[PDB]
Amino acid sequence: SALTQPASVSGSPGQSITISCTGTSSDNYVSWYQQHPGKAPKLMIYEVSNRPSGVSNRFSGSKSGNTASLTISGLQAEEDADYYCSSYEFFGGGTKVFVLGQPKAAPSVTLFPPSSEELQANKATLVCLISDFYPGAVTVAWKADSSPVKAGVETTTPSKQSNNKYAASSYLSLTPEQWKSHKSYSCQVTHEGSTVEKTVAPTEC
Amino acid sequence: QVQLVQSGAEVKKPGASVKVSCKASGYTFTGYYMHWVRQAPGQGLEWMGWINPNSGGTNYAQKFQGRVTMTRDTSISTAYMELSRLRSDDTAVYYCARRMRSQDREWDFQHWGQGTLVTVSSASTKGPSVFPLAPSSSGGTAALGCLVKDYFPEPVTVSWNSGALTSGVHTFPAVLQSSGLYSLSSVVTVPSSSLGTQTYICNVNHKPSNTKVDKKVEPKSC
Amino acid sequence: NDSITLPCRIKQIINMWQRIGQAMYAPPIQGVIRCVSNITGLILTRDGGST
Ligand SMILES: *[C@@H]1O[C@H](CO)[C@@H](O[C@@H]2O[C@H](CO)[C@@H](O[C@@H]3O[C@H](CO)[C@@H](O)[C@H](O)[C@@H]3O)[C@H](O)[C@H]2NC(C)=O)[C@H](O)[C@H]1NC(C)=O
Repeated sequence: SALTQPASVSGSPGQSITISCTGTSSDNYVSWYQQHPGKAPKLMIYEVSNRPSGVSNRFSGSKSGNTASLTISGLQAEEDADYYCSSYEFFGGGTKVFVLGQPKAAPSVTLFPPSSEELQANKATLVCLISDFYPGAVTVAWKADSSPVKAGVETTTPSKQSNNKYAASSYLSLTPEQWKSHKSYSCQVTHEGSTVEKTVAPTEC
Repeated sequence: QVQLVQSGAEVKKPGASVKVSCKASGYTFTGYYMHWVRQAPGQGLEWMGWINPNSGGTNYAQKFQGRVTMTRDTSISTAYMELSRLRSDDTAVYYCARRMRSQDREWDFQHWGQGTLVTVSSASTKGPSVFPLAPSSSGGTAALGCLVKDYFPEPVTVSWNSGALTSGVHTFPAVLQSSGLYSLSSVVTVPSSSLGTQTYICNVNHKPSNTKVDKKVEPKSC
Repeated sequence: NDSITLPCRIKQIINMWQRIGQAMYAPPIQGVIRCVSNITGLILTRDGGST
């Protein structure tokens, strides 16, 4: 992972976008790959600027010093994919290119407590459901009750819904002795910088 | 018309071995090296090593030095990738790549295979422990669901009221755990004025375990 | 003076220069064979990896 790539780069339909690939040291020839989810990578740019057949002329590459850059003009709806820069045997961490607006909507979060029948057994699971958000970029954080917890948390990568929006679902495994201890908890769903929080309390009636 | 065809999906035990096929077509098999790159689910590409079909000489990466054995069969034009002593992180899609016809050098993977998926078990067939998600008191229109907890393997079909209730049903994809079991949750948004006179049941079906369960979602006390 | 011994195996049906289709049979060399050579070069190869 000697080649540093940005984790996320955003863009709007029509305008141009740029993916920078900064590799430590490395003094000549660089390559670029595009991998859609579920498919194999595809060579888009080889030897800094040369382009194979028959990838569109909208993709172009450049390099200056220890920084190579991939430029994509005229973004479409099929262009968004994972992008990797290659140098000899090494690969970058990957860059996910987004081509979303976004049309307005923050994530509608619904949080559920462990069932009473689940507490009859020696288990306790929290169900934090995240619905119709856009774009698909959500970081979920759990507090106990305000101290952040990252132990036993299973977060879902956003999946596309039927209305072309995204959905997620985070879980936090607990024990009945841990469940009836603290007074409250949190599933802070951070989307587009804004955090949508839903309160949960083990004060069951 | 360079064609690269790999083997099917594999499921192996930790410490066992798996051999991945890669049959080439449309060119001279003994004139180009064959690379192997894997990718963990949700991660980046990782080069493992190239093999020269001519003499058979390979070049395994230092990370897999002593675990992977790459062989080839010139008669059928098929390269092989065998990984011994599988660890938990070896679950990945394994591709076989080939250099470009042009530029007289390697490291420009133009042609790729469809990939072979290896899984780490770990988990065995286990029935789901479904738990209800009671609604709270939108007004109005409450939200209730069910928690399909600890099951293996995929998939499970979740319907509401045995198909009579379809809107607004939203069954979320499952999440993978360290024990190998899966867990998801389906939620339906229904009017709260119907709570007390309407019935809402989630139909969880786990065919690999032959377990059909239906959970009732009563409005919680008070 | 504490020299290194290298086990060697001998064939008679050889396939040199990638020749797929033609194999040569070396007739048996009668007697005992001894040759002394000067090793003057090597052909090495790195292993690479994420080191
Ligand atoms: C590298 O160079 C050396 C030295 O030039 C080669 O050694 C040569 O080996 C042959 C085969 O044994 C010798 O021929 C022999 O002659 C005697 C007569 O004295 C005969 O009894 C044997 O049956 C054989 O025909 C040859 O004399 C010897 N070179 C010299 C200068 O004496 C060696 O073969 C070369 N190649 C390699 C791969 O090392």
